Amino acid sequence: DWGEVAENLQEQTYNIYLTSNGTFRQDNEGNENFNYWWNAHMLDVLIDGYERTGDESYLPKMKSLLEGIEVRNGNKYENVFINNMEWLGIACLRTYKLTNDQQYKEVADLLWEETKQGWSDVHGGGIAWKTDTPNSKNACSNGPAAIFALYLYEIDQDEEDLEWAKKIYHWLKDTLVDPESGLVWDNIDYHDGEAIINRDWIFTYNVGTYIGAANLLHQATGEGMYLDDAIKSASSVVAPGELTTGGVLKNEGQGDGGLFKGILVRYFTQLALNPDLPDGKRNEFEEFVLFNAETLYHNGLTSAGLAGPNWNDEPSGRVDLSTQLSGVMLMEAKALLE
Ligand SMILES: OC[C@H]1O[C@H](OC[C@H]2O[C@H](OC[C@H]3O[C@H](O)[C@@H](O)[C@@H](O)[C@@H]3O)[C@@H](O)[C@@H](O)[C@@H]2O)[C@@H](O)[C@@H](O)[C@@H]1O
Ligand SMILES: [Ca+2]
Ligand SMILES: [Ca+2]
Ligand SMILES: [Ca+2]
Repeated sequence: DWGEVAENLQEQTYNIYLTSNGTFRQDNEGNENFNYWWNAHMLDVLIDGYERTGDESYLPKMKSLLEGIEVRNGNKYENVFINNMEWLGIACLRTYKLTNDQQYKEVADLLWEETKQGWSDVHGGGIAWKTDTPNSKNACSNGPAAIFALYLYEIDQDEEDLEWAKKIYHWLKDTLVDPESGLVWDNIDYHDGEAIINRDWIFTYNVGTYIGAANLLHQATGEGMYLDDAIKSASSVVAPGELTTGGVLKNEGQGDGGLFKGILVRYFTQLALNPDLPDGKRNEFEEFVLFNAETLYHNGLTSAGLAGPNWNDEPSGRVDLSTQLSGVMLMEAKALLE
């Protein structure tokens, strides 16, 4: 029972990482630092549990987390990293779609206004990484911005938001997507006076949000090109290459990188749920999530239920919250697909 596994991990995560004010600590050792974007993804994990169970017990924990983020972020929701605001805004819109709780919509509305301010024509378009890095346009600040815009379009049907989604996605595809594989390069910035793309950094979460944005744009327009884009990127995830070792999504370390795998699995799974996906691709994608979930469960989880950065080995020491969230996201995705 994969839902039973996910619920066990939800409980272990909440029990080990909950700190004051309804937020979640950086690790299970000596660090109580508040990580804004990690806590945003804990909200996503709590939403995963709510959708699977229908258990209203998740709702007060979600609300306490939303309000605790405001306090620990300095009595505000704005953050210097634009991608951080995008992650929280996405989770807030997800919550509003399921609960109609206007408090989440108001936060999302604020964060969308800030996200749109990061856009510029530097490097041809794209949302900046930070409010003060006008020249650094990163996949992690554009993939999520498109997803953000698409959720808002589903909710408010403002034509300007669909235009934003299309413009963000098409800049991302034209700039940071490898035309041969569909995988996503990390960023473009000025180095020694000229624009350079970091092609060495190919992370699971960047192709993850590209897949997620393409899937949502296909749903919002019906244009097959978006589905073709998503299938190509997801097929490269499955086939041997940069992001897998022995068919398992690879170790990307702890800290921020601990969260990368879970984000890819979330949006990969959403593509596997698209009704227009061909049967053979759906089977291949479902089998890939199962293989990863089985690997983590049997090889990578501690007996208490903590996941490490390598899904194929148990962590012997500190477990960052980000790393743990990727494990819970994997199990929730597996339970969703059964
Ligand atoms: O070794 C450096 C980092 O490499 C890997 O992270 C890749 C990303 O690094 C940057 O983003 C990191 C964090 O920056 C802010 O705090 C905020 O935006 C956070 O949300 C963000 O995660 C940036 O260059 C991104 O474009 C890269 O993709 C991981 O291994 C990290 O853990 C590691 O510290
Ligand atoms: Ca429970
Ligand atoms: Ca209920
Ligand atoms: Ca305030």
